Amino acid sequence: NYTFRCLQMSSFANRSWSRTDSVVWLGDLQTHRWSNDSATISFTKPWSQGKLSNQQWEKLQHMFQVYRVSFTRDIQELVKMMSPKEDYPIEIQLSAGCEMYPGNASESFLHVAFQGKYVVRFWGTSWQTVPGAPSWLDLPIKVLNADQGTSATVQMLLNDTCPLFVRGLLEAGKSDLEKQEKPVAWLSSVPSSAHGHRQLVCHVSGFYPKPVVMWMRGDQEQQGTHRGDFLPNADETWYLQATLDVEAGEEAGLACRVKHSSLGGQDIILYW
Amino acid sequence: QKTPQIQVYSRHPPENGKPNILNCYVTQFHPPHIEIQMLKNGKKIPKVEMSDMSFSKDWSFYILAHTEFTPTETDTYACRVKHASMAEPKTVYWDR
Ligand SMILES: CCCCCCCCCCCCCCCCCCCCCCCCCC(=O)N[C@@H](CO[C@H]1O[C@H](CO)[C@H](O)[C@H](O)[C@H]1O)[C@H](O)[C@H](O)CCCC(=O)NCCCCCCc1ccccc1
Ligand SMILES: *[C@@H]1O[C@H](CO)[C@@H](O[C@@H]2O[C@H](CO)[C@@H](O)[C@H](O)[C@H]2NC(C)=O)[C@H](O)[C@H]1NC(C)=O
Ligand SMILES: *[C@@H]1O[C@H](CO)[C@@H](O)[C@H](O)[C@H]1NC(C)=O
Ligand SMILES: *[C@@H]1O[C@H](CO)[C@@H](O)[C@H](O)[C@H]1NC(C)=O
Ligand code: NA
Ligand code: NA
Repeated sequence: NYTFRCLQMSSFANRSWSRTDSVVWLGDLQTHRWSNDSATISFTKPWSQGKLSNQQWEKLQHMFQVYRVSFTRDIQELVKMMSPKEDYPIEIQLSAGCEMYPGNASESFLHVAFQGKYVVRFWGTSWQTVPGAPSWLDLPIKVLNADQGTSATVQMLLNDTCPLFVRGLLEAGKSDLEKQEKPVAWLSSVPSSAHGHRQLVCHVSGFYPKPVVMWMRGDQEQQGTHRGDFLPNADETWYLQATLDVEAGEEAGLACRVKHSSLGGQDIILYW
Repeated sequence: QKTPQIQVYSRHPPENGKPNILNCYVTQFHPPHIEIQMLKNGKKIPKVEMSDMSFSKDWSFYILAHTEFTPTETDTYACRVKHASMAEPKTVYWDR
């Protein structure tokens, strides 16, 4: 049950300066990078071509090469006519891909944002502005919707190519996608923002996959445990910390317990 | 415009005199143009590796910087970020 997403980031600073950079993710592993500076899409995994042949991959890449140039020109052409309604600097983001479900199912998506805000999607057979998008987009979107060759291609990419490609990645990327890396944990403390307190920190690093942490007094979970966000390590593992703000002397008897799929029933328990 | 949030953390449990990796994770910013520096005792660390720029469901950008380091009792580490949302560079110190 994975989300596959191709993310494009385009910056237009003026008439003469633009760049477009992409990254692709299968769940939380990066499979591709496509820099503005590169002609070709780079694999960031051995299995990034999935089960497509070299011919199929070349064709898919060619389509995207044509697209990247056509995209940049269309946007700059649109900035010449719209001036000075909207002008530089302009940021555009696309997020396209599919979500793979229980055995059978799959749903695809293509979303576009302008200046950090969701404004357009592809839906079924056409481009649509979302409710509340700025009305000057209605004409460009009409012009784009008149291009039936683009619409057919995007339909093929979303309905067919996207779920096809991902099935192959899931197979060819099995051992990375199902890898198990063990958390290592440690305890520290830092000054509290509350007087007469210290903040105890349980750090958990190097674990994969993401699901994973509680401060404990014996069997009693400490409901003051404040779990932070999942932070990435550079080696495709995860970091998380859980804090507990404690009165001085109340510190004794506290433990941090960690459960993770990779430890196989055998929790880490550290004592303060 | 969105202001970057900055978090600094080590890969491995710190022990003094043991090689380790220091991470500076920068999130929640817009636009994507940004400058990130990691500092040791107030001075820029020359070789810092940068992940590819990416973005979240909410459209805000994120990027990971990391560098090799070996902590000691007296060395301080930080991550400093320059971005158009903030008049002043934001610095976050690694804890202990
Ligand atoms: C998607 C999942 C794919 C499966 C996964 C595969 C994974 C492989 C690795 C992927 C790495 C990919 C990184 C990229 C990620 C981004 C994916 C986005 C993909 C979506 C774009 C695909 C368009 C292909 C068609 C096309 O090229 N149309 C062109 C060219 O048109 C001519 O040529 C074609 C065929 O050659 C036909 O002959 C046509 O009749 C003919 O006119 C058009 O000029 C079109 O205008 C390009 C631009 C379309 C587009 O963006 N529109 C986005 C919406 C507009 C922006 C909205 C917001 C906005 C902001 C500011 C101002 C205005 C609007
Ligand atoms: C791609 O899939 C979409 C479904 O998401 C198809 O669009 C539907 O087509 C039917 C039957 O032709 C229409 O009556 C529906 O209204 C469309 N659905 C929506 C939500 O708009 C589309 O035809 C498919 N394209 C290809 C080439 O297979
Ligand atoms: C366009 O933008 C780039 C990047 O910000 C800048 O360095 C360049 O001087 C600008 N050029 C013009 C003609 O405005
Ligand atoms: C991005 O790539 C295009 C097309 O190759 C190039 O002409 C452009 O100058 C590049 N932009 C930057 C900022 O390097
Ligand atoms: Na690119
Ligand atoms: Na945007």
